[PDB]
Amino acid sequence: VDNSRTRPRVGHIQFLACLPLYWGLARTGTLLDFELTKDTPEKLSEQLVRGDLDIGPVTLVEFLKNADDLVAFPDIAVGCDGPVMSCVIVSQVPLDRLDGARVALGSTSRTSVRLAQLLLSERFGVQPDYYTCPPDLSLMMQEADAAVLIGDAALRANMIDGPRYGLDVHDLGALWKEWTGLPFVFAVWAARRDYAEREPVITRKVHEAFLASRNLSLEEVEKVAEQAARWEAFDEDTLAKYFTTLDFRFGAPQLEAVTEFARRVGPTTGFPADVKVELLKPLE
Amino acid sequence: VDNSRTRPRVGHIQFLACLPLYWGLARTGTLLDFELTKDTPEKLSEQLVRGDLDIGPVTLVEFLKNADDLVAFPDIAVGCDGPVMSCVIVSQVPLDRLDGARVALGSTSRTSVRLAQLLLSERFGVQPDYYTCPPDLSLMMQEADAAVLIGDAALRANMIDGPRYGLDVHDLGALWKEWTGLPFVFAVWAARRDYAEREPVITRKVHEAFLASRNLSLEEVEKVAEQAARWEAFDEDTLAKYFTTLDFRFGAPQLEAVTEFARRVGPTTGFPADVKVELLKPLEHH
Ligand SMILES: C=C(O[C@@H]1C=C(C(=O)O)C=C[C@H]1O)C(=O)O
Ligand SMILES: C=C(O[C@@H]1C=C(C(=O)O)C=C[C@H]1O)C(=O)O
Repeated sequence: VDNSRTRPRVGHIQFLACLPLYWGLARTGTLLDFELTKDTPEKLSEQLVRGDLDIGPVTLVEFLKNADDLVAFPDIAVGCDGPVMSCVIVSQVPLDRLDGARVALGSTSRTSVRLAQLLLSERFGVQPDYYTCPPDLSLMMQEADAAVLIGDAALRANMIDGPRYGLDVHDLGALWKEWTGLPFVFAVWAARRDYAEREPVITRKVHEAFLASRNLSLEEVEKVAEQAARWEAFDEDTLAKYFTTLDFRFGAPQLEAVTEFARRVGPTTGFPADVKVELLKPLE
Repeated sequence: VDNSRTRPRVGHIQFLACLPLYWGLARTGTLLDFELTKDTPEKLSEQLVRGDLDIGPVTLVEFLKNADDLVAFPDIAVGCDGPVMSCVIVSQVPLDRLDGARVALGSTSRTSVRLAQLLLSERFGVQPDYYTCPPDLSLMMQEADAAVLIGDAALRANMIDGPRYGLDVHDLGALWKEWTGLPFVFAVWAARRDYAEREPVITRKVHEAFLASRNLSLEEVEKVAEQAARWEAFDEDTLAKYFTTLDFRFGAPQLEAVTEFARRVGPTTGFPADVKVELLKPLEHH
């Protein structure tokens, strides 16, 4: 019987937001210590929660709903301080005209949808008739007055589709910053608690490899954008701006934002307003 | 509509035999120009043939059965010149006692099983009662006199299980070399013909990236083995020996071996004995 140690099963978001990180994981050879799974953020969160992955990215709302069973990695996340560029509301009308109007939500999102609902309700005071559908701006603009998008589709609406067709594109990160002054965190990295307790060293090494790969990707952001631009409708300058506008930090100022967002949406989303976020503790 | 160009869909064998190549694809950043799929060699061959992949590894028999629709990459393959270490016959008896005996074959193989049958029949003159079962050396040795294994399971039988339990392990690469003097090629890399003709430059760039990634993996074989040993029952020295015993070349001497193997098995395996292997042509420069 082969009872040798097994690589951690690690998730990775397929969107452009984590393409630089994938570059870093490959350049550092870290990928060869992982058994990697690429998918959308809602699927990767489902897999980690049910046990098909050991470590991976988790959209913030789903982490908070499972905070007792997950331990978040410090100092890396998918966030913003101001505009995030790839989490948007695309609207054919001013936001204050969306009361009772139909608004399409993308099923790939869990956190951005709730943030958009929080802003429209508590900041702008409109209660749209929401419905969820696959991310497809052209279809959404035919059936609804506004749509919430994330990932490459939102980035495409922001940088290309919106300007071409004269559609308003509201940046969810900017709207939150205007409303609260705070940065925002859309996804964190976490280990299953049972895996973190069974394999403390592998969990710590995976954490440190993510930080090393993240740091390298920010040093080589221009290389990453030049290569990625060859496969996208976005050009090199647009990708480099996107990669540098994203905020991958996860320290005290970012946890402050998570705390307040959880407090405002918890009682209407399925977790306590004062939910505890457990961070992976470093070695003494 | 997003009509931008799309990355080639590229397969990659999950076995240890192609782990150094995976290291090179990652270190060179080539992976970020691929949409990669990792799987077993028989699944990756099915996907490429049916159109779920554009470029990828193909076990030799399946390539030969689809040679009209595939274009093989020159100068890279999975092969040997002598022992391959990870394609074996594990037997409790001398091979010449296998006539009418039970021999278990692993369904993960297409080329190694036919090579083992060719050797047992045409070199040793025995006609075993073959049957297929999942790769499980302990189970196979309980129900049969011999078993054919590939991949990590065969390497495990060769380096660990065989010596521990006193079982003979015959290297299919060595047996072929003894019989013919020739090296052997178990798998090649190929593009779908329709993809190669639709995207000639992406195809060429994928080919060149594989050669660059292969070259780097042989330069850094010790690094690769040291890292991989932490996740395997094999130690660093065993993996480094394995990675350097494998032969990743695919030039004239290796095509000579493919030609002769195809001639001996073609008419009983599903392709002409003189099947034509089309290689990706290099660009002429004026
Ligand atoms: C920055 C982004 O935020 C995303 C928003 C998420 C959500 O709303 O559930 C999930 C993953 C994040 O990557 C993006 O998708 O580009
Ligand atoms: C070198 C090897 O040869 C393998 C043999 C093949 C087959 O028999 O179908 C397929 C892929 C090769 O990787 C190995 O198993 O490691």
